[PDB]
This record gives sequence, C-alpha cells and structure tokens, in this order.
Amino acid sequence: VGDKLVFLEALERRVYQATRVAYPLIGNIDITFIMPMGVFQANSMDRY
Amino acid sequence: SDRIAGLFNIPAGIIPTGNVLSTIEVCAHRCIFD
Repeated sequence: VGDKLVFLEALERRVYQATRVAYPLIGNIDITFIMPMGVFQANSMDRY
Repeated sequence: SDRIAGLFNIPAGIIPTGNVLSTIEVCAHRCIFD
C-alpha cells in the first residue's frame, strides 16, 4: 500500500467464529436529521 | 416422543467414524435433527 509494506488481515474465520462474540469491526454510527415543518414564506417574491 | 433418543445411549462414544469438518454455531439449525 502506498509505498509501505503492510499486512492485510481479517480474523473472523480463525477466531470469532462458532463463538457467541461479535466481531468488533462492525460498528454503529449516529446521524441526526432535521426538517422544517409548517414554515410559511414571509413577505417577499419567494412564492413564485 | 423421541424414542430414538434412548435406542442407543446418546453420548456413548464408540469411535468417530468421520469428522464434521464444519465448526459452526449449531444452536441455529436446531430443526434439521430428530
């Protein structure tokens, strides 16, 4: 990779299989959405 | 029922004829078994 020499490992077959443990690389992310509801366009030329 | 579980003693180790070669989580497929 790049110019260096690195490994390429995925452990979920030798370890973490057939046991009741979760592979710690499957993570959760949290994103919040917002939505303006009921807003009305005020005094302008904005409802064309 | 399960008369078959009682024909021959379940854990009675005679000799492994083969090796199941899988090593998976068998709690899932509980139903393909008598």
